[PDB]
Amino acid sequence: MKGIIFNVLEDMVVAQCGMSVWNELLEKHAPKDRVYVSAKSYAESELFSIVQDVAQRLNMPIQDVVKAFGQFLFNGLASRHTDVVDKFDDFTSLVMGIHDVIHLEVNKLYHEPSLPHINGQLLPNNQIALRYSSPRRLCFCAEGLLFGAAQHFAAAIQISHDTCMHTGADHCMLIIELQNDENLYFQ
Ligand code: HEM
Ligand code: NA
Ligand SMILES: [Zn+2]
Repeated sequence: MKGIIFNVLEDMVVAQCGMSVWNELLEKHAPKDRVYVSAKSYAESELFSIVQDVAQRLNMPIQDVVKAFGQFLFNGLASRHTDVVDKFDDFTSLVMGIHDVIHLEVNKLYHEPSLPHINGQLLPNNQIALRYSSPRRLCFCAEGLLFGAAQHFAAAIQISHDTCMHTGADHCMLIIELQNDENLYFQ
């Protein structure tokens, strides 16, 4: 898990809970004097432990917290990698380019990142079938990231998530409906 994910998580926790809470989280779930260098890899368990702690503190379902983080995370990534996101002029283009363009770039930007396998298929009625697979099973982070991407393009979406690794499948199917964006008028 790359430090950049931890850095954006810090921004979120500091904004919601305060720096005092982040320092508690860091002291408890990470070794002494831990500093997350953006490009460096760290144990994903450190991230999960922190996020689980946050969920418990807020009395929220863990997957709702991960989804919220995902949405916050897209802007964190877009602002740190503006050149990557500026490759796309709309939401649908970006989603279809997650695997072959965005995460391909991430492999050039970072040393041996741990990334999901994603494949998007354009459907009728302005829908996208996004197939997600990963041993980390962060499909709800993916959901959040998609809502973040929609927000980035001033678009509105809905997601159906009825095939899921957490309900026993070896992949998740995220069915994305584009309800509105700047090029969508009546239909
Ligand atoms: C809707 C858009 C996106 C989706 C659905 C998505 C999906 C994901 C997910 C779910 C993860 C967690 C790892 C896993 O599931 O195995 C991940 C990791 C990551 N993604 Fe994306 N992502 C999106 C956009 C971006 C963008 C715009 C960037 C940067 C330009 C980016 C760079 C990264 C990086 C650096 C990691 C961490 C890799 C590691 O820790 O080794 N992603 N992505
Ligand atoms: Na519109
Ligand atoms: Zn899932």
